[PDB]
Amino acid sequence: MDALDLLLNRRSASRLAEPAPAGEQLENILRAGLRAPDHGTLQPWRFFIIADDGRERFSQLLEKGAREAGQDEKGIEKARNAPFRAPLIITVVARCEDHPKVPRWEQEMSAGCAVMAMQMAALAQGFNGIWRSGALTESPVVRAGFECREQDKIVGFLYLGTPQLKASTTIALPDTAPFVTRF
Amino acid sequence: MDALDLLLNRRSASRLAEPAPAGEQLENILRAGLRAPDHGTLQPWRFFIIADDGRERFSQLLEKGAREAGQDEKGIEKARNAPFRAPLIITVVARCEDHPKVPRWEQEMSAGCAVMAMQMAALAQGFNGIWRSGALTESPVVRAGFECREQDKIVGFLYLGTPQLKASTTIALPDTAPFVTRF
Ligand SMILES: Cc1cc2nc3c(=O)[nH]c(=O)nc-3n(C[C@H](O)[C@H](O)[C@H](O)COP(=O)(O)O)c2cc1C
Ligand SMILES: Cc1cc2nc3c(=O)[nH]c(=O)nc-3n(C[C@H](O)[C@H](O)[C@H](O)COP(=O)(O)O)c2cc1C
Repeated sequence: MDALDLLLNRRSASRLAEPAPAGEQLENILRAGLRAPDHGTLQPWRFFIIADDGRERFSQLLEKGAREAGQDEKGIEKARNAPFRAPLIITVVARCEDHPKVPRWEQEMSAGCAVMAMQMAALAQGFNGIWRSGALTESPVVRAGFECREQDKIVGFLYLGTPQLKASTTIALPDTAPFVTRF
Repeated sequence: MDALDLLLNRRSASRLAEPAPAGEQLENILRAGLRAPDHGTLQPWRFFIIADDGRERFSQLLEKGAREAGQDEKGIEKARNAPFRAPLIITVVARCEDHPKVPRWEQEMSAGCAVMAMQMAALAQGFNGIWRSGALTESPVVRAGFECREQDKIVGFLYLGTPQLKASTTIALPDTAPFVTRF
């Protein structure tokens, strides 16, 4: 698939089903994430692959975080069900470090860019995904399940799989005037 | 190029010269930025196109930022000279709004993803770019020059142009195992 076409028409997909990207297709997704722009080459990322019984362990972790947060019954139920919306989830942690020339937000930003690169590498291979976050990225229970230190941050849960719908190509390209200024 | 190839091999380039992307090719870069993932469709981005006399204006702005902060003459001179490292610069501001379901960091990451998408769109079309930031993204006078409110943030100065260095050997893709855990 053509690179410019992907960038101009990049779309996510929330309706995701088996098969998940696997083997070398999954490795391609992970390597795209590891090519994110990275001030100082700190490689400030850690990825967690959630699939098979990992999805159940993820469900239990989110439930516990929802209860620990004091969410209501609907919130706990949504957390329990959240992992089963895709066959594969990749949690991306910004693994940050004290550095003179690289503020923490730029390392967090690099990890965020890894999420989007990973979604586009799925899309490039006939899969798709959606970057999700929600309040439980800040849950102490959930942060501990992904080995976060105090200075680390969960920047996304990237749900991945085979979309029900081929990525639309009929929609027209975005327009620019509200957003672009000559300096 | 092929999309998966661009993502797996994505490289920035610091040594850039004329010709800058222009016309349709520049508009394609801007449309790619506007396809960034965006929680809640807040569209939380403003882009500033910096070229020709705008590059000189940008130079004076950065120079003033360094001077007001008390930098020495070498820091002031380096700020003054910074914009002339590329024929075209796109400043990206995260234009953030308070939404209970969309924390400000997610809006900032959408704007950061727009920078990367824009660099990839240059690369896809035979140009390239480098995402730069540095300490003067926080300078009050620089932020005012880009119309930042208190809740807004400069997330990058994207330097753009035609690569000057010869195309080098394709670099090895990274091993995924040190960064990846099965949850
Ligand atoms: C940091 C970040 C967090 C996001 N979190 C969510 C989320 O929790 N739920 C959701 O529906 N979309 C979320 N989004 C937006 C989706 O990833 C996606 O962009 C949205 O569904 C629009 O679809 P599109 O990407 O095809 O334009 C988030 C985006 C970003 C950049
Ligand atoms: C948010 C952000 C800000 C950055 N700022 C700078 C910068 O000011 N100077 C610089 O040399 N690299 C900066 N980088 C890293 C470069 O854009 C680029 O990734 C780096 O030169 C490595 O080259 P590569 O992208 O080909 O791997 C930044 C990266 C990010 C994500």
